[PDB]
Amino acid sequence: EVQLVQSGAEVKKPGASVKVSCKASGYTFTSGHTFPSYDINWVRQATGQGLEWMGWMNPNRGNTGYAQKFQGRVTMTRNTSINTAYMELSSLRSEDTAVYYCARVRSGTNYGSYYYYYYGMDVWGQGTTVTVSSASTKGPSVFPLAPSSKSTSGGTAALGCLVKDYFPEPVTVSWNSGALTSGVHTFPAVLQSSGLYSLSSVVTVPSSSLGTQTYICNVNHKPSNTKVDKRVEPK
Amino acid sequence: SYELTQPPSASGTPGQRVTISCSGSSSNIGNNYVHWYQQLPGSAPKLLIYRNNQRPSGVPDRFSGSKSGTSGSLAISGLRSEDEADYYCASWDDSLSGHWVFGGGTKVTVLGQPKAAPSVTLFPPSSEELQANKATLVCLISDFYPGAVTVAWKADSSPVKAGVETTTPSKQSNNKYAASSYLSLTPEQWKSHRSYSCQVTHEGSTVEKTVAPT
Amino acid sequence: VSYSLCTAAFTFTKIPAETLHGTVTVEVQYAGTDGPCKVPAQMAVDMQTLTPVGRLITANPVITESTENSKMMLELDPPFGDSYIVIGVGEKKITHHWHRS
Repeated sequence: EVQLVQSGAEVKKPGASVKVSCKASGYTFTSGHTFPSYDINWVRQATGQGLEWMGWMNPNRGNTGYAQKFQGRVTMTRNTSINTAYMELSSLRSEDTAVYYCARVRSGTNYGSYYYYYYGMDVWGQGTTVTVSSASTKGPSVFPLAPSSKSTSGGTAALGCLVKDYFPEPVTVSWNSGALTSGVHTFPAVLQSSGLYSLSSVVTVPSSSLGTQTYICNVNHKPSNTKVDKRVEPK
Repeated sequence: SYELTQPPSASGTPGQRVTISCSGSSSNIGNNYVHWYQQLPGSAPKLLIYRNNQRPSGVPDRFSGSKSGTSGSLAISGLRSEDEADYYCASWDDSLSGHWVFGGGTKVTVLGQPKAAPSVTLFPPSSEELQANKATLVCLISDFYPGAVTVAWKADSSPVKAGVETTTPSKQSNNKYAASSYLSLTPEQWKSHRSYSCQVTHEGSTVEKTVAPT
Repeated sequence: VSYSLCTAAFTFTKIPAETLHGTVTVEVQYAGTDGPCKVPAQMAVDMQTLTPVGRLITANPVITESTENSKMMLELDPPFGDSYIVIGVGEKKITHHWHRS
């Protein structure tokens, strides 16, 4: 029931700034002297790395506390009339490339100027990926990975699409406009030293259908507003 | 860097009890609490244990927690394959202005399934990509268990380390693992060799696939 | 049993109150969970040295709970004239100026 919904993926150049939003639902965003009080904290995580705390924000009065690492380039605000908190990170460096999470925790207790938390981060947003790179947005080139006798086992054949040289993430791949889901695997992307991504989607199909059924991979790269349809054939 | 200490990895067989330690200091765990988060693959973290030993609604009682002094412990009783995840401990540190501290995370591996050699599929550069003056070898690796493989590339018989990108293995719906590897070449390099091979090594056995320009 | 000093922040939950004997009672809330632990308490006139003046009436002032936000009360015997009630240690210590007589 309680849910934190974050804004969409962001891509920025070094030196830029990003503002991420976090809309709360299922509970009353502010106390009003009656409802349980909850703060919004923000935690980020680079791919394959741990959790890193950024700061806390009490949406009742809007007071904040930022981690020492980000003090001076982070601002946490909220618009209480629309149940939304915001995190703005400036002077973006490539080390800021990460997934940014907002998370709810029961508001702390004030000991003078000192804030004390006694509860866990009990609800997390789905995250928003922030990509910081000197690269510029670019749609992929889609190449067919054609099945031959070398890509065939028994009665099954592997065919796919190579989705090359796009930026930034993500791309989605479907086959035959979603009609084909069994045997479909879309692999994680690699990041090449060029700063461009690539990935592959492959399907295992019965070798008999290679002459009777058509196979189209549908590649969508929304960051560049590009959609590619590619028919993969045997030779 | 992470201001709580937990082991980078733990493992167990289904049914076993796995415990994960989380060590802090007197300004966090000592005078606050230990909370634990579970992060499933490709997921956001979720609150698993809070305030040392409390379970949020919907967390089964096979998960338990404890705290003693400046350290805490997560216990996963009756380990299940879906318990394969990253587990993070956390605490509120009151030194100076106060900040959340986290463990570096513990990857729990659940070894519950029979060994499976990888299926290896190697695609040569397509004619389209060659016409674009590029060349990529694509090595798809699926259906292996456990989820550790190393990939070696060969031009004829010589190793190739340049232009190689390989993805970390991840679990599929069939509970086996998959990974991919890429060899970037110029069209001239591709044509200048009789063959290229993707060699996948898994639990001391190597599966090889080979492609040729012709 | 032997207590170590409480490590987290304190805060006054009521105005310190003079007793019939000219002593003062203070009530503090404690932020930590490392209880049971010993409440750092003294009077001072010099806030940079914190050299003790007066004395403690309460022998072994302790937070007894091992959870946060518990309240305890203690009694101090202030010197005549001006001084400070000082609870806690370090930058988190709380103070209250006291005048006796």
